[PDB]
Amino acid sequence: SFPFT
Amino acid sequence: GAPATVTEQGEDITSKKDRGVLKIVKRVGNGEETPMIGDKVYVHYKGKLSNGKKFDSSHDRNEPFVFSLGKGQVIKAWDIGVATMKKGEICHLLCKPEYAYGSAGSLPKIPSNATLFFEIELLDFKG
Repeated sequence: SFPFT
Repeated sequence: GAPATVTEQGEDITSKKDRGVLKIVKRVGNGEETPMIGDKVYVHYKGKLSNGKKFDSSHDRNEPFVFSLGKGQVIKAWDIGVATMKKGEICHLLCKPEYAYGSAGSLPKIPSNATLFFEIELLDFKG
């Protein structure tokens, strides 16, 4: 999920 | 408003010069050093979608977001943008989807093919 990827 | 202003008045900070990440420095930070690859960086942020919805904020969680710079742990726009910041700086970033979540989006809030606006404060960085 945001704020990851 | 601020998203429109960084869209029209921001500087392209991409290496490709493809206008995929535009930046305005809102508060000048301290000295001349920017973080290096692999540093632990501590940021506060607020993110808005192109429909005006606020989709995330670290301020509201009363803790900074922390990640290792340049390792693809965050969207490309953030790796590229935070790498340009000094400690204490606040900037605005306008991120095309190729530097964010692309055609996939990100449940729950971020649709496919979304251009994102962020306000980011670089609190600290350390090796």
